Amino acid sequence: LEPIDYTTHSREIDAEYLKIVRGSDPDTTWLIISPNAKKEYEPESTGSSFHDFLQLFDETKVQYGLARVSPPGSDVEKIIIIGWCPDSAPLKTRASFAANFAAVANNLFKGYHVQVTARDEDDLDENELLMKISNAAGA
Repeated sequence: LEPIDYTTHSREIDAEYLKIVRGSDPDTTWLIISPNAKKEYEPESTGSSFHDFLQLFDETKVQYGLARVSPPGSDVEKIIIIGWCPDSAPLKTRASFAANFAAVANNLFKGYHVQVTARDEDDLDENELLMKISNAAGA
């Protein structure tokens, strides 16, 4: 199939990844990686607000998001990863999504507490996710 490439820009990716999973920078609590013109994945956007995160996915591309969140109700911070696979994304990339999301979860964005598959904004309702995060088990 069409394997994902997240090692070419591993430098840029890992830099944001560590910041987020460690919580070492309040300005950066989430990251979305998207494929460039050469089909290489690199950081597309980062931000501090989880609410902004959920609204920053591209409906024409398969992307992966990573966010460190603390649901209202506790001070525990947990990690959620999102496999964004919109209908409009290129056929071949959508067909390789299940395989590539698994790769991202096992090799790139390791240490997540919650894993979600999304296709559109309805799959990214903030309250629904804050609930999943709150009911999550260990990393």
